[PDB]
Amino acid sequence: MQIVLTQSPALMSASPGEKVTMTCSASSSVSYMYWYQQKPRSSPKPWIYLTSNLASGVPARFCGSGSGTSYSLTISSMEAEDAATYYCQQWSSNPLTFGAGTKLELKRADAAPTVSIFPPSSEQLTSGGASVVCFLNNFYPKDINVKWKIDGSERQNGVLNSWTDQDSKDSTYSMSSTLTLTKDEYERHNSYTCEATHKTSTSPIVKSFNRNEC
Amino acid sequence: QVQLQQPGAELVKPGASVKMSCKASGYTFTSYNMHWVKQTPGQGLEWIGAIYPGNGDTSYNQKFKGKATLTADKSSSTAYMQLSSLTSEDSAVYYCAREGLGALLRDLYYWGQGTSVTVSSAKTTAPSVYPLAPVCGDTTGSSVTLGCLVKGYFPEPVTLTWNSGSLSSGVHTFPAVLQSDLYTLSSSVTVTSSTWPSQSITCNVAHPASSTKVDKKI
Amino acid sequence: SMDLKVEMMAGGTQITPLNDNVTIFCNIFYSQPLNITSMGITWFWKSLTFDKEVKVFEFFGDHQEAFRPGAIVSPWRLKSGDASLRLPGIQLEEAGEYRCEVVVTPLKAQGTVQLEVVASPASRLLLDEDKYMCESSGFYPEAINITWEKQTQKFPHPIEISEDVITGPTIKNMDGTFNVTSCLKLNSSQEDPGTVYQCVVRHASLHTPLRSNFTLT
Ligand SMILES: *[C@@H]1O[C@H](CO)[C@@H](O[C@@H]2O[C@H](CO)[C@@H](O)[C@H](O)[C@H]2NC(C)=O)[C@H](O)[C@H]1NC(C)=O
Ligand SMILES: *[C@@H]1O[C@H](CO[C@@H]2O[C@@H](C)[C@@H](O)[C@@H](O)[C@@H]2O)[C@@H](O)[C@H](O)[C@H]1NC(C)=O
Repeated sequence: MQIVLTQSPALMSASPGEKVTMTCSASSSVSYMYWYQQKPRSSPKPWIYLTSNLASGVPARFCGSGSGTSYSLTISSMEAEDAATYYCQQWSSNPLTFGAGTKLELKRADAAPTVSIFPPSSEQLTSGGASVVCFLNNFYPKDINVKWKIDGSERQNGVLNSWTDQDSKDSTYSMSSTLTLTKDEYERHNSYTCEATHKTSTSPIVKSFNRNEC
Repeated sequence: QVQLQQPGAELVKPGASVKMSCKASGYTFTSYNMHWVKQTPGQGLEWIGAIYPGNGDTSYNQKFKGKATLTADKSSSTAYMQLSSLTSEDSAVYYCAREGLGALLRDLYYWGQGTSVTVSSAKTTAPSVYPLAPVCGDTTGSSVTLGCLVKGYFPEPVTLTWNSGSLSSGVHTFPAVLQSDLYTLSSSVTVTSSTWPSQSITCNVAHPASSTKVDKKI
Repeated sequence: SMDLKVEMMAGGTQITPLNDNVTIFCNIFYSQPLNITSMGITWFWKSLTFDKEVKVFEFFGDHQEAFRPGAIVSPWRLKSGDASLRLPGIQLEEAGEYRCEVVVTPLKAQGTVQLEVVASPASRLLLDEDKYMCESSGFYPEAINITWEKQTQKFPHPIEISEDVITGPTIKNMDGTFNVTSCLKLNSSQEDPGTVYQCVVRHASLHTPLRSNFTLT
């Protein structure tokens, strides 16, 4: 009888001042639910215990409630410092379990990414390898789709991506998409394209270049 | 006052074992349950188990039986967790946590800073540092985005700055990703096209583990 | 209805020292011979502040389960009808109302008791016309009455000294425990020869005052 905790939604956006509500659904009844808050690069902090009691130091804007299999954590008025991941946890039966957590981020106006593509450097090429890099900066929301095309044909093998955390100053996100090949395959084709499809437009942002053209 | 000290990190070989320590202080070590929690980006927070230093009673998560073993040394108020024959799946941060009593029974109130465990064969490797610049060095409009690609290094971390720290605005340094058992990282920076490529930008990369320290003019 | 009964500490309250191994009493009384395997015992703890109850221990006839680390009810004693709950090294936050629920299907019975956790004062007398400082430390609860008294050969009956004595504020420590220090200024010129003085500490954890002897010299 392992009790599974399902936190929804997985990701939430709240503008400063808005009311926030995140839930935790348990597979079977639970006596009490506990909540923890965790920000990047630091350990989680007890936030709520016994379903509704706030841990010392927690702002009164937070409120926890629930019964049986349904619980929630609320924030009457969102604040920047509240952006973090919240996890629920129970231990009415073994094993003690945690929900997958709800990542709460700051909400802001949509922003299209500024995209730029870069070709392999001569140094790397000299060693037999080729990495094409694509930067997608200051966009919002974080959800985005990047597609690599070699001579017009999509390419999925050999792509590595990485994102930054929501920006502290302007709440945007940046992403880096790298396509790595061997110098020999790289030289077998001519055009390299980075296509970014994002909520801000039905049409994708397209950046690309042709080999040897300079 | 209640404090739980954990070493920052551990680099371990696959197949090997490791003992995580957790120095407890500020309270009666033998009167509270000490728990261990696993955290890897992929599976959030996972409970490993708990031990009551005082009579040694333990409670384990079925998924870790045979993998983890919690022990305690009362004389030194230290909790220990051993992971046997590691694999990359064991790479993660392992937290130490004290369970309260009374209104806080079954609540993990105090947490250690966690010990980041990396399971790997890779040997120290210096990074290759490549410049990122538009295909023909053309600029369009008021600015231009240039970059720095730090590829193939072990172990973490490296430090990247621009113009020796002088240039900090318009910069984005991305989280390292594991590429073929070695780490790869990049940083993008936007500057005025008014002076580039006329005047170059410098990418400073430092990798302590290999004592390498490179400066790349773009 | 009355074929199964439960009895807790007379008075309804048990007091125990911090870090001691307390035993919360619960006695069963059945009209038939007890067969532990067909019996169920459950202990609950309820906070006197948050008014929320939690299961602390459960006995399922042929096996137990502790939710509060170290908690136990010995089987070889349960046969004598002793369902008392043993809690190793109790802590300050464990004070509250405990409930013992007994089930001997189809009969059910229960009882509750108040547990108070206290810490005895550690009183230290030190010498700075003569400033004396009495520090009693590590005590719980907060309330604590420190006084001074003297017995002269003339009037050997202890009389309370309420002059030139300043009792400082009670400061809270990290481990939840408390502290307080009292100072008495004695002037040899005004005191009789061979007077016996003493710092007197009264506290809930003590059945009689904690005294500290001393004479000027
Ligand atoms: C309350 O009194 C205790 C008793 O002295 C203090 O704890 C002692 O502090 C001294 C010096 O700070 C140490 O040398 C002792 O080892 C401590 N243990 C003892 C003697 O109990 C405590 O510091 C006082 N509370 C506060 C507010 O500090
Ligand atoms: C409290 O009990 C201690 C011994 O009890 C035994 O060992 C402890 C660690 C627990 O496992 C308990 O279940 C065992 O029965 C004594 O050493 C100690 O003096 C006792 N008195 C105290 C500390 O108040």
